[PDB]
Amino acid sequence: AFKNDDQKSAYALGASLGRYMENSLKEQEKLGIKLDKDQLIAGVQDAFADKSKLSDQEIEQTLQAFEARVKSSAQAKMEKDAADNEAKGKEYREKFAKEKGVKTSSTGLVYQVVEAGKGEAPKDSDTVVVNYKGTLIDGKEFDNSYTRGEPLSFRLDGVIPGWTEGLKNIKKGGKIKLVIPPELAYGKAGVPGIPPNSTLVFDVELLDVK
Amino acid sequence: AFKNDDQKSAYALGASLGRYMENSLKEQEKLGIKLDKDQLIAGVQDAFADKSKLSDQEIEQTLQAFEARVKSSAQAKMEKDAADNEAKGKEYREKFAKEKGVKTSSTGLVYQVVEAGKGEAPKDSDTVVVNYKGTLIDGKEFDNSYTRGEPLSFRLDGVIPGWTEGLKNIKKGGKIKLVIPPELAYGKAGVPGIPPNSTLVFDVELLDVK
Repeated sequence: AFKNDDQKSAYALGASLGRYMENSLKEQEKLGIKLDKDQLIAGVQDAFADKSKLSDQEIEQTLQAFEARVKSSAQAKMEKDAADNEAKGKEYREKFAKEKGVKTSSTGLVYQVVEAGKGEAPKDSDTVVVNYKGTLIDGKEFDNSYTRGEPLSFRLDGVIPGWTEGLKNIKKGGKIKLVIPPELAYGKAGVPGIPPNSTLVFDVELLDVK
Repeated sequence: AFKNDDQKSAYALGASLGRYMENSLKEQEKLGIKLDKDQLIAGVQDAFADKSKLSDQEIEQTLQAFEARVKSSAQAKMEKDAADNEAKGKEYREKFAKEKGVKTSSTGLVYQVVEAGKGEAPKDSDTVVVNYKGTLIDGKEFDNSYTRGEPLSFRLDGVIPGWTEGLKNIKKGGKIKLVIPPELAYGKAGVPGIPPNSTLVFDVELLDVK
């Protein structure tokens, strides 16, 4: 496959560039931007052979415009998503909060104790051990301890406020459903996997409190 | 022949990336590392098509090993340049030192008084004001006060030893050429613009001693 390092390392370096481009295409697709892949590859090949069809100024200006197009799109989408998610989330929480056995805390956390459990009331400095599933209001799973094959262990004050607050509502052996406003979660910015202003739905099983 | 932005921007993006890659190989080349360009393009193509002959894990392992090769090669080049420059400089100094009017000091500084000047001899805690031009033995100018439109002012013992010692051989109004061994200058490490073990040539005019 590879005779020596000048080959293998080259190939690796190249594959890394190829991977980078694919990743870039993926973020662009989120914005409806679908670049011409053949042209993307040809520019790489041409440049690499010192035969670019575009002058240095043209490249620079073209990229400048492109990067502005991308950022402009990205911002409008963030703006729209944020507004839409805040609204849909409020509606969702409002409806759920009315259901049998569901409660709303003074902070806006909405929760449903499924099993109370038994033992000490969890406190901020405790280590809790849990199984859990996290999904968005449309059902999209973004996190899931089961898939890693072990429960998550963490300091109660080391997670999002909705968790820090919610788990205090049960004890060891308990189970609770938490419907958390973005204000007690990842807010407007969100994080990878979690869009701006997302209400999060967690199904949690509290296995240990130590 | 670009018909639209999705074609043109993709090409520019690829070209920018290919140029980045080409420039990287150029730097590697300066260290004796000449990767196989055909394999580099095959890696780009294969990865872009999700058919890389190296898994992500293998790519990373290969690249980490490559980074260490690169740094090892960088250090090798330094050592070689350090040795070569020490030899060339010693040769330059020895020849110059035999010429009429040139002296060698106890420390190995080589110097040529052009004009004695008149007044007090510069002492360690004094401030000196000088015009000078600094060249490597091959003639490459690395510093030239005249171009700054003003002389340089400094405490005599706050600079490289070659200057500290050298300027004591003339007086205000004098001029001296200093041929300074690396040991009395920036030594094996050098500094930006001055390679390892560079003998330095300074044409100096001593304007004031205060």
